[PDB]
Amino acid sequence: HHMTVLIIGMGNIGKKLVELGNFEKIYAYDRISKDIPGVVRLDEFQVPSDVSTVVECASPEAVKEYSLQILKNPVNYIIISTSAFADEVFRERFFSELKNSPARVFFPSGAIGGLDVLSSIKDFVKNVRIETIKPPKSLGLDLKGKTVVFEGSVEEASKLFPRNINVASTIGLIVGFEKVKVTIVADPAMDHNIHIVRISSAIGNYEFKIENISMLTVYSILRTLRNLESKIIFG
Amino acid sequence: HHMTVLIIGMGNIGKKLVELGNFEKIYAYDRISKDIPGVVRLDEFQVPSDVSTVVECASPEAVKEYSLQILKNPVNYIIISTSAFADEVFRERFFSELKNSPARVFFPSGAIGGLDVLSSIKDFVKNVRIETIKPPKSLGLDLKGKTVVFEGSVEEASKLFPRNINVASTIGLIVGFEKVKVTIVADPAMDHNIHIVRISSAIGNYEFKIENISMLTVYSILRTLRNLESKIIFG
Ligand SMILES: NC(=O)c1ccc[n+]([C@@H]2O[C@H](COP(=O)([O-])OP(=O)(O)OC[C@H]3O[C@@H](n4cnc5c(N)ncnc54)[C@H](O)[C@@H]3O)[C@@H](O)[C@H]2O)c1
Ligand SMILES: NC(=O)c1ccc[n+]([C@@H]2O[C@H](COP(=O)([O-])OP(=O)(O)OC[C@H]3O[C@@H](n4cnc5c(N)ncnc54)[C@H](O)[C@@H]3O)[C@@H](O)[C@H]2O)c1
Repeated sequence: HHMTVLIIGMGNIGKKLVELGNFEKIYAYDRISKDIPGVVRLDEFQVPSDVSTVVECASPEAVKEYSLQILKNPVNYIIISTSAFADEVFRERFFSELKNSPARVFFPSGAIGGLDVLSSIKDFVKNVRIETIKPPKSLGLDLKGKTVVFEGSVEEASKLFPRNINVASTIGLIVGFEKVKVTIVADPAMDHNIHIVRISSAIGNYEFKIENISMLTVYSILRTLRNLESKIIFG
Repeated sequence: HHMTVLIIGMGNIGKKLVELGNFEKIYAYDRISKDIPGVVRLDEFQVPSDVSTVVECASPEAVKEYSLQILKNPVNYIIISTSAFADEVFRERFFSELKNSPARVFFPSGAIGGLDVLSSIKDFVKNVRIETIKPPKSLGLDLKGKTVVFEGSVEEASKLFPRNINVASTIGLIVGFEKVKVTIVADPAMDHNIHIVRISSAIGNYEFKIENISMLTVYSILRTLRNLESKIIFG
């Protein structure tokens, strides 16, 4: 129940965070007009001086909008709309500011896993291929067989699928965007989405298959928060 | 080059740590008589007052021997010989002391990955099955086909294979040892060792396949160390 936090975005993830997390005080900023529950609803975006951690779970646009200011504060800054970093200009600017920042940035693994291994051997990574397999229905397609609907860079995928591509962008932040190839497949035999991350490196080869039933992302954030003060740290 | 550290065990991992890491001062404790290089060779185990982090890369026995004392110090304590925790008595004692400890314990993923996901959804995990597939040669066997050489609990495997079983013990620490089933297979079609971790949970199902070419463990430790002071944290 310890810290005071600021949560940007009170949507699916944000409400679940307030619901599950234990905070002494919660500031929240979200353009929406929903009636606030257990949060201090800010009208103007700002970073109250008693905030120790800022959590973004709003959108890539939000990351570009408030990051400049947030980084000026001595806070832990957790980001999940990482697709924003597929933008070279913004990416360059963000980390430029960070070097001069009193803040600390956390990129939880979110909807995928294996990022403990990836960040450990990042310099030796030759390439990472990430494949997302989805039910055709989710794409509004009727197919008799699996079909590739996209293959290319993270930047290109983020443009065509403004929704997804966050997981690939985080991987991009870790190993370098030029080493990540994204493939999106519509498969009629699939009931739900699957993410397969294949890593080739000079240290070894790794494959992480993720089949979620985004509940995982919420718990990913809660763990990052829990780890801020925990005496037992895994991964 | 910042911190002063104590490294327990100057074997394969320990020497690589001193070789790759950048430390201002290194204390080292290892029963061996090798001629020390860039380290202050301690004759009596102790935790110098200027040590900020203690790294164990010696043995499970070492974990049981020095943990009591180490936990009395305000240091980051990184452990990799986790098979020691397969011992209920020791496990109970260790974490009992920790609650009253000024220290912080880190369990890097070591030779495997996906522990970011696992620790995030630990409470929802139904079971974890870890399979280690090895070349028969490594077991001194001549086989015409794949053969199971062991199947059971982490505690049982650690007894029969005093060597391995660390990865399974870390997973055990995360989800509870009763939920981990270990299978060791000797396969004549395999050139090297492979680890396949399959997780079934109420949040989703995950599979992490690790095929290392333990270089990964060294880098796993270095990342934990780097993360102690880094402004950019992944996983
Ligand atoms: N890294 C990952 O693996 C991962 C996983 C799931 C979701 N995400 C991302 O996290 C974000 C939140 O996800 P969600 O499912 O909770 O979304 P949602 O649409 O349900 O909720 C987002 C909320 O953010 C608010 N918002 C958007 N832009 C804002 C801005 N510029 N300023 C203030 N408030 C703003 C919206 O009004 C909305 O209420 C999305 O960008 C999504 O793509 C990342
Ligand atoms: N968690 C993982 O995934 C993982 C991966 C690889 C190795 N390990 C473990 O890490 C440890 C070190 O591995 P290694 O390959 O470097 O081993 P190694 O045998 O090459 O070196 C270990 C060193 O520890 C010293 N040592 C042993 N017990 C000691 C004690 N009680 N007090 C002081 N010094 C002691 C030895 O004399 C030796 O020089 C082992 O227990 C190993 O099983 C864990």
